[PDB]
Amino acid sequence: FTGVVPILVELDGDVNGHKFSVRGEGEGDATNGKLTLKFICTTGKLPVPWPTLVTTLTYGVQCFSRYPDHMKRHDFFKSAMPEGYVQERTISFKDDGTYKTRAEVKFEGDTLVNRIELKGIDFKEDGNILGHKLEYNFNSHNVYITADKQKNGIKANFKIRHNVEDGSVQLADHYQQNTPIGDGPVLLPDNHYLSTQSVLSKDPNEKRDHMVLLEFVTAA
Amino acid sequence: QVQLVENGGACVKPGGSLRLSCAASGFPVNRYSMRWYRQAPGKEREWVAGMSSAGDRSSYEDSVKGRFTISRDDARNTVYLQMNSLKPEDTAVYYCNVNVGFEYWGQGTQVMVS
Amino acid sequence: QLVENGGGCVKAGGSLRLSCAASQGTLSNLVTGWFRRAPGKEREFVANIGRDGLTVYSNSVKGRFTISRDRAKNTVYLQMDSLKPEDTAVYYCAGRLSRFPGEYDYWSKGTPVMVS
Repeated sequence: FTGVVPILVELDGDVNGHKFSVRGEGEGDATNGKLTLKFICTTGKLPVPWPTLVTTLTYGVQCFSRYPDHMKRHDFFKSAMPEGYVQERTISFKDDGTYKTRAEVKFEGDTLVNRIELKGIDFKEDGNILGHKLEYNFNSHNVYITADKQKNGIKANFKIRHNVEDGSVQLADHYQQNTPIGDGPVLLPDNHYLSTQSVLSKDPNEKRDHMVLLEFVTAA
Repeated sequence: QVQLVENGGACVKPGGSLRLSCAASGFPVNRYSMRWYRQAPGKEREWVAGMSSAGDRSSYEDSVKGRFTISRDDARNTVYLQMNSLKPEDTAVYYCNVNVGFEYWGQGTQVMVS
Repeated sequence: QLVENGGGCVKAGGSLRLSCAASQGTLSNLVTGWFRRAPGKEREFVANIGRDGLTVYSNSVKGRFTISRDRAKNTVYLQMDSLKPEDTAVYYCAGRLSRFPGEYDYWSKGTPVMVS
């Protein structure tokens, strides 16, 4: 992961009987703490707003995220990179329903790969996600990370605020559990918080929805 | 490049009226939505009020709906929030938010009913 | 746990007392300090009281505030006099187990304080 590393993330998911898959490519610089990505849905239309899944596609991998020198040994995700890890994420939206996702992240060959399966439940018409009222903007966030020896895994928690055209703000609870596929040393950190700052842009060159995405994630 | 400066914070006895004002610099206000969050000492931040980019409608939380009665003027490049009725729950402090490109938080001001 | 209370908005020239108490048994063993955070400026050192009893106050505030640790009540109170608009900063209470100078371990939620 040291230095510039390319990444290709492909995933598929089902929401209320609607199946859609998204594939994307980009690169991350852990030394500079920067991450650049470009996604696209092979399906004609994606039923829900993109941001509710941009968050999942972004926070599915933490290897690229930079950490301070004191926390370099503390990181668990980098330690498990050689043999990968599996994340189970539960997201409870504020009355918009629930996401249940399972992802696998691993360094295949000499390139990093992430795959995700998503299920959406408890969705009703006239909702924010159903109505596509969410704008294209995003917000920075903080994610808290804590160890768990009983499950031999790292658990993350936080709240994500998504925006609505009328201004309505949806506070959704995000919980993550990680299990290292490998049998190596975990080096699980006791407690630490990562601040994420993400900005989204579009390329007028193509008619296809671009979702050109930039992250700067720093631990503390 | 861009900055947000909010003022007008002052202590108010219950039943009084207070006006907060958030001004912007380095970007237009008419082309983007505006928002006002609130957080109490030692409490998680929460979105109390806000106003859509188009300005046709404004959205509040369950408790404060109808209290804030927010307003905006494009030429002034400043947004105004009116306390209207006051309750002790407003002891928490306020923050002014508008995210063009990368997200921006304003320093805001602290207001407590006492 | 450190609990600080007794703060509220007031006019200029008023005297208010902020009471800080640690629920963790004794407080005399703990050096107790107070700091202020301005609405948009860096945090500053308000005052401190130590094991030997020496009380240290910043030059800007010298001669106006006083810290008293009450043996009878086992609590540390910061009394303010001639409060001015420059003191709008929120006040926090902290403690350190080491007599010598350093960073304070414990901390308190804090209360808002204001003037005219």
